[PDB]
Amino acid sequence: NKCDVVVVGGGISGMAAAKLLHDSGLNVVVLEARDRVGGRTYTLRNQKVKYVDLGGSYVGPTQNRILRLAKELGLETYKVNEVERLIHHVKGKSYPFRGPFPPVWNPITYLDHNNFWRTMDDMGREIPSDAPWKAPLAEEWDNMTMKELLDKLCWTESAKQLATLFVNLCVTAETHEVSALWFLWYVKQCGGTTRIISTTNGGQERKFVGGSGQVSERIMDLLGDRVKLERPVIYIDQTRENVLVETLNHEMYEAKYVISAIPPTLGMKIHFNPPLPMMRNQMITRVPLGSVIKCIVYYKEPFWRKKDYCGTMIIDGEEAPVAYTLDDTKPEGNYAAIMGFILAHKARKLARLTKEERLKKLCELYAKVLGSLEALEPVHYEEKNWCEEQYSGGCYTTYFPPGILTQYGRVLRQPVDRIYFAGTETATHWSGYMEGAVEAGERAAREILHAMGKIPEDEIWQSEPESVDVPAQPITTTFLERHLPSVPGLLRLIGLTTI
Amino acid sequence: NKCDVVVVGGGISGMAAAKLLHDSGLNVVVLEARDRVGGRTYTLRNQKVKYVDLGGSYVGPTQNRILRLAKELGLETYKVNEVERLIHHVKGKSYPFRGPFPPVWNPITYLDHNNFWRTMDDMGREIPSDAPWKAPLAEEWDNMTMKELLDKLCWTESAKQLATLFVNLCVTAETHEVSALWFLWYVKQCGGTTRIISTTNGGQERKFVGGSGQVSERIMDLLGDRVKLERPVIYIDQTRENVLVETLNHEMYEAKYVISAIPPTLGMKIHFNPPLPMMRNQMITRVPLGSVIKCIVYYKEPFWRKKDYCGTMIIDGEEAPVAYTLDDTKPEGNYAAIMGFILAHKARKLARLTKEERLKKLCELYAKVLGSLEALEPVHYEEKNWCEEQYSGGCYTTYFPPGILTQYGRVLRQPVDRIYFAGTETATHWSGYMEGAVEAGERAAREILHAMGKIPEDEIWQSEPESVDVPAQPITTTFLERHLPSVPGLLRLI
Ligand SMILES: *Cc1cc2c(cc1C)N[C@]1(C(CC=O)c3ccccc3)C(=O)NC(=O)N=C1N2C[C@H](O)[C@H](O)[C@H](O)COP(=O)(O)OP(=O)(O)OC[C@H]1O[C@@H](n2cnc3c(N)ncnc32)[C@H](O)[C@@H]1O
Ligand SMILES: *Cc1cc2c(cc1C)N[C@]1([C@H](CC=O)c3ccccc3)C(=O)NC(=O)N=C1N2C[C@H](O)[C@H](O)[C@H](O)COP(=O)(O)OP(=O)(O)OC[C@H]1O[C@@H](n2cnc3c(N)ncnc32)[C@H](O)[C@@H]1O
Repeated sequence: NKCDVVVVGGGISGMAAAKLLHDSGLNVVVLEARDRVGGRTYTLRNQKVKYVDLGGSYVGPTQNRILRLAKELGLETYKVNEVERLIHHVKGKSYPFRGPFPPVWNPITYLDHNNFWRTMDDMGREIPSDAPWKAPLAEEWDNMTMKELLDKLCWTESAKQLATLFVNLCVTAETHEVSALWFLWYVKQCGGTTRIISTTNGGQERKFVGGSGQVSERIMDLLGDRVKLERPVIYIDQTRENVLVETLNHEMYEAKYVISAIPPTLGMKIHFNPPLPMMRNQMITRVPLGSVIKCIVYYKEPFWRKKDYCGTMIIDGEEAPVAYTLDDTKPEGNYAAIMGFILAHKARKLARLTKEERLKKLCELYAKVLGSLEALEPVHYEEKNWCEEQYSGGCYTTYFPPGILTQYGRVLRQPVDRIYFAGTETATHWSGYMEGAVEAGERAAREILHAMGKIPEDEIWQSEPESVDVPAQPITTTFLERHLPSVPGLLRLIGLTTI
Repeated sequence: NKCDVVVVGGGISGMAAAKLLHDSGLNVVVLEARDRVGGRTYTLRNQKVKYVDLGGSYVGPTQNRILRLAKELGLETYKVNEVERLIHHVKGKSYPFRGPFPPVWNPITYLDHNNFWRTMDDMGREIPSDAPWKAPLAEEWDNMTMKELLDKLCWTESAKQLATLFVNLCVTAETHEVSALWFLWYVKQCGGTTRIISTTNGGQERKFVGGSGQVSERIMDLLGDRVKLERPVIYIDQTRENVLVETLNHEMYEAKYVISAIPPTLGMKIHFNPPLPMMRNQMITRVPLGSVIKCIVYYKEPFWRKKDYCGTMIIDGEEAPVAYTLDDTKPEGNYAAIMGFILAHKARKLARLTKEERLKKLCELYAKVLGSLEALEPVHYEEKNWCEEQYSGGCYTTYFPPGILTQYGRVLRQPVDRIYFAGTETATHWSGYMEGAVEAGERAAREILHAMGKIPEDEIWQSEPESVDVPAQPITTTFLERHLPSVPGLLRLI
């Protein structure tokens, strides 16, 4: 019944908030809708896989808060395999490449690719991390989808195709579904294009030994019976002295403050008395999550390594169910596996098939891409379609359609009386990731510590010391990368000499 | 506890479904979240206004279902005042005009405006009312916003400003927020641009004497205590023999079937056991409602009529709070009033202000547009911001952002086990309107009757005879309107 703070949601963000509050000597309860903690992180354990992450999994340099939290809980990371060649499969044909990015040989196509990525980062520098609506051209960029932007910037189909796949992979949505301002923000708040897409030196470098679900589970161990499983919150009342929070199984909790640690749109599942202020009321109907099936196909051996492929495949084309894969083999070298994402409209399209039919499509794809008949002999298959989760709404995260971020963005973490907002969607650095969940959870907890007079305002927003275990290499450009002209820049140079 | 059908939502759609099932001899219960019925229709009474519609209000020809249902409930209509001249206010100046549409004098601009409305209607003709995702170019049009379409079609800033205002007024959303495919379907399924925007012979022809809120109130009167007020539904369990529907105040209802008669996104307020199927689970997170404040300024007399203005103003620009107005005077000539909509982003921006501040801004606009100091002396003011409503989510209706209609559209009225779907959003003719609400409620009711073996499949979808009181005239075009070239077509011809 009675406590200091009710945390709604027992994913990373809610667990991280409850831990900070508990450590500060406050009585907290966590109310969790599911029969488990972890939310968008979920580690499945059985004999055939040992363990496998079916949700969030990858951590990388600059993600210092999740790395510190997991380290403090006794967790270790290992490196995702990138020793052998990556593959870029384009127009039915595979192009092995060393290094982080697929090489472009045609000089014109090269000027267009270079300019695309450079401009994305150039535009991002204009966007404040903590207030994207404040960018000088916010309105202009928000009233445009990513599709319109790619149509404007990319002077070759090659660049447009790769940029489209990049959008699909980063935000599990179609270029036409998403605001250009929002997507440019999302990339910039992760540290830029390189940092977001890279394995070595980027968001995909590492995973946790034993799975990422251990972060939430181990916080549950520390909190004991303070975590209430199968308590979907249905009702929040702020009319009286103390906040009343009701769950679906008719339990009532009473607190001084509430942290909402759930995807913004899932706030729709709760009835509010008094009603939410107008802007939030409408915002939560405007912020859908992406669509993705995460698929892991298990083999006897990591046969791709023998052919000198690491297992990273960037796969273009409508015919392909999976647009991106990584080696999901255990750090020990066993349970050989390929992890692939079925992204956006394909998640929708292929959900109609059975498990076995999807498995068949993935193997036949991998066989073609890796030039290997062995791909046709899987030993096991696991998958999770996140579109079907009542208490997630999708994965990886919330995207903003055109128009929304400039109109409703400033509401996302604005307190509603005694309700404070966490969840990765409210982060200012790696929002959408496990990293952002920790940031938002800990910041929301500290907003409440401030409200209670226990800390100064200057301590609500805290920087994180850099991990000594996963240090970040800076993102560098070369002279030619900075100053080579765009395609229309080259055309302007041509018409100037011939005049 | 026990009944044949639970209807969730006591708006026009739920009430229409409940009346039909009740009329068939079934035991129905209506579970309504608010302390009132009507939903997006709300009629307020006091001695200053007598009665005023703060939500949905207008009906017109081809809306034969709402007209029939209202007539059966003992309601009468009256005609919205359009006797005198309409006003187009452009670049700080008023241009009065007779006839339905604002005249255009520049020859390039004329061709541009003419081509725009024609192309809209031409595109609509390839879009099936009952399945817009089956349009030949469905994905192409769905992956474009209306702003992109407008940038592509409109060669003049004049045509683009007016087309933008048209989108704003029709769907209370910005051109960049909405799917081209969806908006084109929305117009088509109201009978086309002329039908949707016209007062005489269109959607704004008439109001109900006493208010439209009586539609819901009078069906509640029929149903008596079968309607449960302040019963927000929180939980629907379909794992057992009968369906179990729980409310927030802890009541349990048990039925053979359920009708969901609420805006699709509001289905999110309900926890489902078992979970909804995937496509619906995501669909209901992707479908917001628009933003609008409806504002009514009262005056001692309808002074605009003296200047040969009807009170309808079409007002261009960012500066103006209200882009569109109608005379809201009672048919008797008293309670003189101008109704105006604060649309889309302006509803967000101006909600920051106080009621008095909004009133002042409106009066100053009307004084400018009508060219009258009398506009500065209001006797009363009523307004309702629909954006703040927990159990509506906005007004007028649900809009589809780019990508969604082709991906999720077929999900809208697909039953989930024993849950059938009503609400104006699921209609195929005048969806978004009170008309669509009746169509959908009655169709979802008949789906259940068919699932009960009471009627054949053929009878789920039923045509409506034309209203004898409000007959429709056909929509005509001239030879020149059909064959005059577009701007690029005049250019290609030169
Ligand atoms: C808000 C508004 C709506 C309409 C207009 C104006 C405003 C301010 N105007 C019109 C126009 C529509 C144009 O697209 C219009 C605009 C400009 C020029 C001409 C016309 C109007 O003039 N005519 C018209 O026909 N319709 C208008 N507007 C829309 C209609 O009002 C609307 O379509 C219908 O009222 C919708 O009916 P519905 O039955 O499908 O749905 P709703 O009314 O929302 O009822 C749902 C009820 O459900 C309750 N509820 C929600 N969650 C619940 C839970 N969980 N449990 C139980 N009950 C729940 C809710 O409380 C509602 O009562
Ligand atoms: C689903 C998924 C998520 C992530 C990835 C993959 C999948 C399949 N992958 C990650 C990447 C994100 C990229 O943008 C990524 C992809 C590709 C390459 C590199 C990276 C990943 O690999 N790393 C990573 O850091 N994050 C990934 N993904 C996102 C994370 O999973 C996600 O960001 C965090 O898990 C979010 O944490 P939270 O903010 O705490 O939010 P939830 O997990 O959703 O927890 C909410 C809990 O609330 C409960 N709930 C909901 N409603 C309730 C009510 N009414 N009452 C009580 N409780 C309620 C719900 O059950 C949750 O437990």
